[PDB]
Amino acid sequence: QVQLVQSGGQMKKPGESMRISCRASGYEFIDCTLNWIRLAPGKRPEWMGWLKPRGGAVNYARPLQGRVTMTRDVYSDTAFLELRSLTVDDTAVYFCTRGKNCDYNWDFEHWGRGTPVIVSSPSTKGPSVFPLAPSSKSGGTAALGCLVKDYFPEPVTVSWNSGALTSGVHTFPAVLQSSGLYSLSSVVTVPSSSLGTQTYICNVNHKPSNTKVDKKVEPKSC
Amino acid sequence: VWKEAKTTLFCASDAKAYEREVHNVWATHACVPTDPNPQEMALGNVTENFNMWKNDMVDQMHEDIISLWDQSLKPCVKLTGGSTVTQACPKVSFDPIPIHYCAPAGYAILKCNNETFEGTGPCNNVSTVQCTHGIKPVVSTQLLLNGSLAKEEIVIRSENLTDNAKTIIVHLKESVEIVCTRPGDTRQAHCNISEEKWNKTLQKVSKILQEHFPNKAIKFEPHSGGDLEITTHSFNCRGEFFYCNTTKLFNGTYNSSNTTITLPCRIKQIVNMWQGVGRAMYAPPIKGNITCKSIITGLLLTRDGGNDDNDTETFRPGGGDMRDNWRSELYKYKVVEIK
Amino acid sequence: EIVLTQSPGTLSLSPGETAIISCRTSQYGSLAWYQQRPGQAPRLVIYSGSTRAAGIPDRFSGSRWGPDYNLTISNLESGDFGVYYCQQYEFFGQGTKVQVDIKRTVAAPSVFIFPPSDEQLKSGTASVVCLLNNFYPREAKVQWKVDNALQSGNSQESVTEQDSKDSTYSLSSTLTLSKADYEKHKVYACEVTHQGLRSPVTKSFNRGEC
Ligand SMILES: *[C@@H]1O[C@H](CO)[C@@H](O)[C@H](O)[C@H]1NC(C)=O
Ligand SMILES: *[C@@H]1O[C@H](CO)[C@@H](O)[C@H](O)[C@H]1NC(C)=O
Ligand SMILES: *[C@@H]1O[C@H](CO)[C@@H](O)[C@H](O)[C@H]1NC(C)=O
Ligand SMILES: *[C@@H]1O[C@H](CO)[C@@H](O)[C@H](O)[C@H]1NC(C)=O
Ligand SMILES: *[C@@H]1O[C@H](CO)[C@@H](O)[C@H](O)[C@H]1NC(C)=O
Ligand SMILES: *[C@@H]1O[C@H](CO)[C@@H](O)[C@H](O)[C@H]1NC(C)=O
Ligand SMILES: *[C@@H]1O[C@H](CO)[C@@H](O)[C@H](O)[C@H]1NC(C)=O
Ligand SMILES: *[C@@H]1O[C@H](CO)[C@@H](O)[C@H](O)[C@H]1NC(C)=O
Repeated sequence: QVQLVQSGGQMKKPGESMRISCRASGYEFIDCTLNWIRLAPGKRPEWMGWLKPRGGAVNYARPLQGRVTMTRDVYSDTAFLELRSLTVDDTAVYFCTRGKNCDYNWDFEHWGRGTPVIVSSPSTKGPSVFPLAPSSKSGGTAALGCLVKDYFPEPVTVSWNSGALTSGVHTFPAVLQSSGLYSLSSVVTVPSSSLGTQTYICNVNHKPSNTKVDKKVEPKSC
Repeated sequence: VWKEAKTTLFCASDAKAYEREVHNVWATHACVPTDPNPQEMALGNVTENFNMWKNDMVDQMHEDIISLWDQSLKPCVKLTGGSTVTQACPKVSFDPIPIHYCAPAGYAILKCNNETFEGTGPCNNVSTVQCTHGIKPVVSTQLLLNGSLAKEEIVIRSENLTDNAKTIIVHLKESVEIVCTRPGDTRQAHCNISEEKWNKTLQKVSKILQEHFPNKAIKFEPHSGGDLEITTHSFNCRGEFFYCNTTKLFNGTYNSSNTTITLPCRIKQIVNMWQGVGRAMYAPPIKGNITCKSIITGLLLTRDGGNDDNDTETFRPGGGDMRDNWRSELYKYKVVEIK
Repeated sequence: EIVLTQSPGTLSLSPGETAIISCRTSQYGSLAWYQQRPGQAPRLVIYSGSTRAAGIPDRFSGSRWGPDYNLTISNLESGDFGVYYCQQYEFFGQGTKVQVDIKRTVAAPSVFIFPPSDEQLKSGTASVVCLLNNFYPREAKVQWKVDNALQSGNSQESVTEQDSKDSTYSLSSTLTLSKADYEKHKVYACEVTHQGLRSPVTKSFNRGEC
């Protein structure tokens, strides 16, 4: 009954290093190979390297060489993983794995339950709220909304008319742009006729930067 | 006559009754004297399959050498996890002798005469013997010493070359002499290898690898990490445990008054046991010049994994599991049954 | 050169349907499939192409047709939803997210386009927004065209989760340009294709017009 037991989750900052352990039981520690795999959401799961506890023999994946170290304590059946020079992109859940049988490394039947590592900066930016004005040209009804651009980190909440307007509202999942900031649009479909008479206020909140912003969306004057 | 089977083989070797040397004393009780006229029987239009990586002969030999070392090389202290045992550790005379493995009555051993055979798969030229050739049980890492040599061309062996977790065994055709010496700080030693011989052999190994990894650049680099036993070329000379820095042996790309490569070595008394889990402390070294003139007849390699731009394949010295050292010599043999 | 391509990215199915996930590979090597239920360690499903791991029901099957490996999941249950990865030695596929979908009538999208606010353009960046509202099924494609010229890698789609009340989806593709690239060109438009439209719907605007 093979068992891999990893250490708890950690939080780091860009530049620091981290160590994770993984204790094996149920089998002869030195007769089988261990691996470290990490899964960053939105990315391929990445094999980081393998370790043969017998001699401590190690094989690191090319992109991680220089930043990664794998050791093991043979007398307590525990593998270790160190990763230094951490950047934001090192945010992932890290796993130790072991093959189905000890002949073939790669059929990973056995996984620890993972160690979350969040690598984040304490810098926060407030969002720019731009209006998505309804066309003066006009299926059946009209659309309008807010463009919440360039904030960090998530989440941003958006409400309409202080929450009295909920029907027909869509707040889209945030997008992580190239800049490293998030962006989302919030929209709502309203009767095309009551456009110039009814007030429509976009209420955007962003707790990390203590920013409350109320934007009034209206069609341009010509 | 293929009938792959499991039997307890018996060892054979030419031990001396007078010799107090530890391999000799062990062989005196464990083994039998060598058959003066050993018979070989050829097999025409006979083709059979072998697997060097799954062979019971390797495990039998492994158990023997383990139990040899246990009786012969007594450490002052042996510490295991939390337990500890301390016995008398006198100095001993130490120099491996060739051991033959033989099939008992009813069984026999298949020899493969395909001199380009890579260890697995079908073999076209097959014969039958009762005993293997003389094998020196040399315990070492990174470099295979005092072994047999490939007789047609350099052979690369791996259970799967595309599998980066499988060890690569290079079987040389031309041997490279390595001389190690501790001169009479007294723990510092040094190895000497010719550049011409060594450079050339890695050039030649680069070329064979290029055929197995087309459109890739071949590059050698030093060991990635682990215990000193495997990050250095380690080996036992005359009872003493040597640990030699092999960085200079692996310096990148090998293209196509003599000048020598001096590898810096140390003699240690606190040693990790290759037999199993445990640290062993042996006696301080003896006095005088402690010298080994050995021959390098093979390498243990490990290929780098992970995504690669530049189209470059990188190889590093391996070792650690000694079963590998034995299969480098037992690859051409399989134990069969008669019927 | 990873050369282990998994597709499709997202698979929206119902319970009882069957999931068909694929993986191309030119390389020699054994292939395995893993399943990651939300918030859990991945688990081995198929190894060596078609061999089911232990505890894995007959509903899961693997096949191989040249370089093309397939993972077929029949009689889809709720415990089967998650992300699936193919693996060959040290490499993994991008992942395929199979997620629940509720069946309903096909509904064409309502399309709206939004020019960048002038308040924004004082910042040197232009954000055009195309909104596809309340459609079904989920599969939809938005293409940007600036003066009859298709755009490459300068837009980002964003999809809401299927609505609990009317089972529809909503998509938001945002095209971003520097103010400079926006000062040039007159016409901006998004071209929407869907299962509920006989022919693509395009909504446009001339720059500076109202
Ligand atoms: C054995 O020799 C044959 C030629 O007689 C050669 O073609 C073959 O490749 C060599 N054996 C193997 C399996 O490598
Ligand atoms: C098998 O073939 C080789 C040629 O590759 C030949 O020289 C040899 O005599 C044969 N094996 C033996 C030793 O009978
Ligand atoms: C040996 O190989 C090295 C590779 O680094 C090279 O620089 C050197 O010229 C070679 N020396 C010779 C020719 O013995
Ligand atoms: C091995 O020798 C090389 C020579 O360049 C040196 O860099 C390295 O530190 C040595 N290994 C150790 C850790 O002694
Ligand atoms: C090793 O490589 C360096 C270049 O990186 C070269 O200058 C040097 O000559 C090489 N050393 C040997 C073994 O000749
Ligand atoms: C040897 O290797 C070097 C590495 O850059 C390369 O520039 C050179 O062309 C090679 N020479 C050959 C292929 O003979
Ligand atoms: C290799 O063999 C020679 C004698 O042939 C011996 O002097 C030397 O000690 C051996 N090397 C080792 C490490 O056994
Ligand atoms: C080599 O690896 C493949 C999978 O890539 C495996 O199916 C096969 O058994 C291996 N071949 C040998 C010689 O064992």
